[PDB]
Amino acid sequence: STIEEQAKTFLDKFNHEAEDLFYQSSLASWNYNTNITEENVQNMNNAGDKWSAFLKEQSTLAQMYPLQEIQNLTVKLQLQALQQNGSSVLSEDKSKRLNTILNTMSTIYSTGKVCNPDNPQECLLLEPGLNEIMANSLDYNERLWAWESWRSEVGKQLRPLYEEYVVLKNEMARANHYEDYGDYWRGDYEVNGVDGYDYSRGQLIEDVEHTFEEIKPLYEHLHAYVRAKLMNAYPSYISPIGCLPAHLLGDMWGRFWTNLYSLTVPFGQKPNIDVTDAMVDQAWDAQRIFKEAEKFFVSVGLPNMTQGFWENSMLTDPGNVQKAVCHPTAWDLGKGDFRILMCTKVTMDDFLTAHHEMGHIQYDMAYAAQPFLLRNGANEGFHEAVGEIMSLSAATPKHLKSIGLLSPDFQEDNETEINFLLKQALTIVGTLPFTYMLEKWRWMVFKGEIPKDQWMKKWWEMKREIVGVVEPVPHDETYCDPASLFHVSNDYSFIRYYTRTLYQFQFQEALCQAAKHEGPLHKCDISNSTEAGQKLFNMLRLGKSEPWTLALENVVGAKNMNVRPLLNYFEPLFTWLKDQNKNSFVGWSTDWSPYAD
Amino acid sequence: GNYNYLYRLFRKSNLKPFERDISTEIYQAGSTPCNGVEGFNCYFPLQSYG
Repeated sequence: STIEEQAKTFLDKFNHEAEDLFYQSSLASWNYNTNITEENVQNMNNAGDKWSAFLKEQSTLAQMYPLQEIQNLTVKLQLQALQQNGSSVLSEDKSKRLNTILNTMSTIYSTGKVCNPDNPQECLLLEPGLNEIMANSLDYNERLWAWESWRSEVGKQLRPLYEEYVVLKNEMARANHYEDYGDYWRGDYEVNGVDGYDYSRGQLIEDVEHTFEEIKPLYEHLHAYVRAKLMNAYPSYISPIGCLPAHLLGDMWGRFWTNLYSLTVPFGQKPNIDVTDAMVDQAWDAQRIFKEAEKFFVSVGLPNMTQGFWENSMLTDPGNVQKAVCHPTAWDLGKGDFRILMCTKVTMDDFLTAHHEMGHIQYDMAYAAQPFLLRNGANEGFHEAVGEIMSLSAATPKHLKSIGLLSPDFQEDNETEINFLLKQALTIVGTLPFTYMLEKWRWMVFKGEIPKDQWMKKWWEMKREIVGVVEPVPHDETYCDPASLFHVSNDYSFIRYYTRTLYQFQFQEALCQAAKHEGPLHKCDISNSTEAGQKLFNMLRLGKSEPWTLALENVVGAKNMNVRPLLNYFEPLFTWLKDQNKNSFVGWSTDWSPYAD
Repeated sequence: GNYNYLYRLFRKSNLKPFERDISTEIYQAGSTPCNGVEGFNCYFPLQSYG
């Protein structure tokens, strides 16, 4: 009948076809991940071609429908999720060039190999060679050499490719009605037509900046403490007021500072919270990890979990004949089909990682009843926060004691709490300033804000301001160090990590408030709290059917982005860092550099 | 996929108690109503069970 009715019928048919197509593609993907063979790569090619062709056809068929004539909110959301054409908005030649540049850039990043000058045959890739080597070995010269070589043999080659990729990603965004590709990526958070919940793309930037300036004192105190520990370690390599070297942070980009935890441990004599010894003694396994996790979800009110996942999914190493990817992944293959990509050994890090992936699966089939387009998270940060909050809750000593992994005789003293809080800070907020810095730089690059013949320099300059980290040796504009990261080199948004950290903190605080938890936030266990589980599932079942700001307001009560849960979490650690930095200067100075005498 | 079993997707109107919908009724799946025209916006009336 009406154009809206025809659009509804078209969307129904598109959902019916796309569900089967995506299910077949996901089945082929699971087979290829669990079996890396030539025929598996062939069916990746086939499934990718089929999915891309169908997606483009349905994008066009949604495009000829005028989005203005549709009034149903769900139909409007589905159409606008489908009406986007991406790089195809440009000419076919331009889209092909952009795709080829992306493929070349991803290949160069993944195959980035550095060779020692004293041994031409000794060449090592970025992963797992360079990163692990400089994270374990603390040699200043080796870390500096690896950092410079990795950013040289990659950045120099990637700089013209990055300049093409950037403008190309920009021109599609432009034709896609966007000031820059940064705006194109921020359009995911954009909310339109919802009274009291509409969100502008630049509002994400402004909220991220406000949160960063809120955490600025805590970040400065953490930087001061790290600098003091490095003074205790390498006093001659850093100035007491100068910024930290880029190769003395645990990773070349400075994203993760957890590798410096050994150098920055508050109480080294105090043992870390680890029940891996009891994990081995109790003769548990990844299956027992999943069983305890399901019991925990039953305690928080989540329902039982289907045996089809148990049969289809793998929880340990499947030998070597059926070569399988050990990268942590959660798979919502569609139509009640779910899977996990794990190699969980008898450890605690793999325990928490499997918890996170299974929680991602739980979020996935929480909104399974939503249509095919709406069978996803509201934004790119909500999805990870759902796993993060429950992984943190299960990692608390109370849950471990309840499940028997941790002996009841374990005591929670001030020093152990401080060690745990500092480890959590190094893991979480050690990248939040870096996340904001890189996203804003990428934003600047796409919005063309930064100047090319100055880009890298400008980078280093606010590397001295936003991060308080200065490069050990200068890098010319030929260097493309930001593109040396996976997200930039594979066309991935970077603010997702900052947003997901904020969402995980807010959700954890809301769950603790609903569970009436008494004590520090870092000791909060959401176990045996069905009300909090129901409140969480209320948003979880929606997925992206509702505005993400609406979901945040429904869960935590705050529509706007804030780090108040982060402040509550790190307040004891903030006071501890303030006390510890009474002798060490808090902040950084942009003037000093390791290459300046 | 046991495609021998199929579910009707194209059906202009509703059904009556115990109605044999063997007829392959066709209704629009895109934008242009079929109205006796085959091809665009007129897919297969029913979809196989994968």
